[PDB]
Amino acid sequence: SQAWQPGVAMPNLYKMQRMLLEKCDLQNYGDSATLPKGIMMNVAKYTQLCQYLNTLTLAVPYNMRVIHFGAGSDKGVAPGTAVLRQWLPTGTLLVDSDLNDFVSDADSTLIGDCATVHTANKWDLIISDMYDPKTKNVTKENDSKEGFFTYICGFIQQKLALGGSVAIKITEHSWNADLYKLMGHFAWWTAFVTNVNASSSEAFLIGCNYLGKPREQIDGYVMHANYIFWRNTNPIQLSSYSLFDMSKFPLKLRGTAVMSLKEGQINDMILSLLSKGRLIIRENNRVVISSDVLVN
Amino acid sequence: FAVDAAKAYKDYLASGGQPITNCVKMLCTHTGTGQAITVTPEANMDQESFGGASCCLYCRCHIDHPNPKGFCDLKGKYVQIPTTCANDPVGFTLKNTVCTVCGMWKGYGCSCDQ
Ligand SMILES: Nc1ncnc2c1ncn2[C@@H]1O[C@H](CSCC[C@H](N)C(=O)O)[C@@H](O)[C@H]1O
Ligand SMILES: [Zn+2]
Ligand SMILES: [Zn+2]
Repeated sequence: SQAWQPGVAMPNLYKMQRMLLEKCDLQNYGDSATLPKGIMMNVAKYTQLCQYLNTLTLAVPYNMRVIHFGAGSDKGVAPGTAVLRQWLPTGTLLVDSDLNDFVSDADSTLIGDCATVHTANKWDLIISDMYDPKTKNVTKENDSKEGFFTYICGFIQQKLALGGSVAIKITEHSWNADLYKLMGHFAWWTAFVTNVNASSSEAFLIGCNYLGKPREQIDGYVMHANYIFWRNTNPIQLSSYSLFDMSKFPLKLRGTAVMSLKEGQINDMILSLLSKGRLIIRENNRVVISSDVLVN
Repeated sequence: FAVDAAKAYKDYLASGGQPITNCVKMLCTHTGTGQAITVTPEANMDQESFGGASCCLYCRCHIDHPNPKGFCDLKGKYVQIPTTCANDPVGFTLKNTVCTVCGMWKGYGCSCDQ
């Protein structure tokens, strides 16, 4: 049974279907997991996400660079950022960002629409929990969404180091076809549902080890329909079990090699190292970020 | 003139005001060193660990930290709070002091005066 895992990943056979998009109707819609006393939903959710990421071949260089979009909350604090800071090796550079002001444990925080955020440097891990509740409109067609998803797709293609990974939150209505297509540019990908939030259509789209080119062609409209079909036919039992064993939580500092290479030198042997979480390709200069400010 | 937020908060609590909420409590083993302020959660069996920025009165109230440099000693760190005090982490960190020798809270783990 999956109840002792941190969550459930989309099985490979569902990825290979060619389903039409349906309404998401979750059997366990009204259930809630029993959280440990005084633990916030979003601390539990990010903890299970990080527990799952621990099982993948993430590149973890010295001086890791992580950026976290959608890090604010209606509480004015950043619970997910606190979990990421706990999970990541000490000394990891962590930047976070949100549309609205909030108090953060990140090394630097940028406030504004994500489209205003620019970074000189590339990143080893991108986390997004950006979400607009307005997208949940059951009275209109559930079409691919733009907005911040457009930004995220460009940010991945321009500012994610080869070998880097992403986890991007989606829901039944908050999704983008090009993001799914971009998952075919990673060595491996999945949609991961946390066990504490399994009564929601939320998942994290996870791309593991960025290759900078399509290794497989994914039709994003079909793959979102496949994701919904999986959720519609596979009730996931709500569970907080994995939150009680925190002894192996910290991300293992692997000291992954960082090299700068031109595009010409990305041969098949380099691709193989990227695909195994054994190489990051980017520069190692200073990390510089900014937010554009519109003046009247 | 300068606003005394520290005194204003202590005075508000004595009046029966509800402590600042939504301090970010972390999941951890509760088998840690028990030191007061650490780079990663270090609660022992008698403590809860919180994300540091969320328990800093100055961070939470959006006001300057009271030292000429404006540095924050909680932001980006984790603060261990005795479980019996964990309903008011902001007040606890405000009212108490860390021992510079062992790193425990004075009166809640520091035994340097034995
Ligand atoms: N275009 C955009 N740019 C930046 N942030 C956005 C955005 N659209 C939505 N968001 C943000 O996405 C967030 C989703 S709620 C995120 C909760 C948070 N991750 C936690 O740890 O608790 C909201 O705070 C919202 O402000
Ligand atoms: Zn502070
Ligand atoms: Zn002492």
